[PDB]
Amino acid sequence: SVSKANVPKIDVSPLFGDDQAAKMRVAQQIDAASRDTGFFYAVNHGINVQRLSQKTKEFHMSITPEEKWDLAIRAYNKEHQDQVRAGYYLSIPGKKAVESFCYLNPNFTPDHPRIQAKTPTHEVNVWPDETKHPGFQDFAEQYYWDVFGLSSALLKGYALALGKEENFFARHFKPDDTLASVVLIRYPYLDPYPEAAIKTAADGTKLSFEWHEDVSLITVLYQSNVQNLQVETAAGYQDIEADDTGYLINCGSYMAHLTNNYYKAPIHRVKWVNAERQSLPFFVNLGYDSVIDPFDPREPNGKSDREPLSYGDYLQNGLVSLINKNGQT
Ligand SMILES: C=C(S)[C@H](NC(=O)CCC[C@H](N)C(=O)O)C(=O)O[C@@H](C(=O)O)[C@H](C)CO
Ligand SMILES: [Fe+2]
Repeated sequence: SVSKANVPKIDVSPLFGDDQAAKMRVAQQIDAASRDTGFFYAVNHGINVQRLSQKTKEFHMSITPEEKWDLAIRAYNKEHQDQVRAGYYLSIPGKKAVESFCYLNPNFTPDHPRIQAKTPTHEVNVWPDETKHPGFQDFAEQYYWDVFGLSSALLKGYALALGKEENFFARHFKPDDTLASVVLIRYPYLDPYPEAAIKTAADGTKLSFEWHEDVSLITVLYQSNVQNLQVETAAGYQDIEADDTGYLINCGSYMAHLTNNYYKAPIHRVKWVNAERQSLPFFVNLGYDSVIDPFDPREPNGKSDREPLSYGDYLQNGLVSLINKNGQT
């Protein structure tokens, strides 16, 4: 038997309030989760998640081939040399099932200082035609700030969990410079389902996406109700159960690094399932020059010998490595 992962449901609503003790009781749950399998579900979170899977379907269903080339990232369209991160990631019928749309900080405009300096990892979002996709851009931009809001709360929790003041992470997570991204991913139902789009793990499990750690501080994910994720433990992979009312939370490799691996970046993978579904991650990245001084919660003096890492450099290296390891998405 494949076993099932312990993924506690955590009411995060106090992290939005001023009851300091209640916040500590949340911090404690985040602590325990982070030291166990690495994942928890954030519940009672305040986001209208019914209004987000709805909009995402429509978009992926009604967007045409013409429009997808017009929006395509550099990997699909050589005319779009500036689109490395933001835009459309096409499927390849017969070969690749998955398709997606990535967007960045909406404050990234032509006269944003980092765009004018052409700093790596910063791009101006591309959007579909407003008449073919009415209200889509307004929706997506508002969603970014809703999820931004939630993540800030979560960070206050991770800060207190590690014995820090509640702004230790959050002070670096700002609307004006955050490198955070949203990805709207469609996993289609297909019949017949293409063999090239299915990978076989060392243990025989059929996968849509291979094992990895996330390139992030934390990952804040909504998914529709189809079980697919697995987390690696010493006893092997365990199933993460679906919950399409909550957010699935985990640490990325920036956290592992900062905490001297006290809070690991859990290794996980995506099982193949032939079912129509949505996966909407928000990757919680800091600013290009944000630096957190590493530390070691296991040591009485808290000291770590690890070098401080600037976030933009970590992010560039990480995104290139993911593609070289798990493929162009
Ligand atoms: C390694 C991960 S978490 C994948 N992420 C990327 O490929 C990075 C996207 C970065 C974005 N283009 C940007 O520029 O920020 C990803 O989102 O896939 C999710 C999924 O397959 O549902 C995931 C694998 C579930 O674990
Ligand atoms: Fe991941």
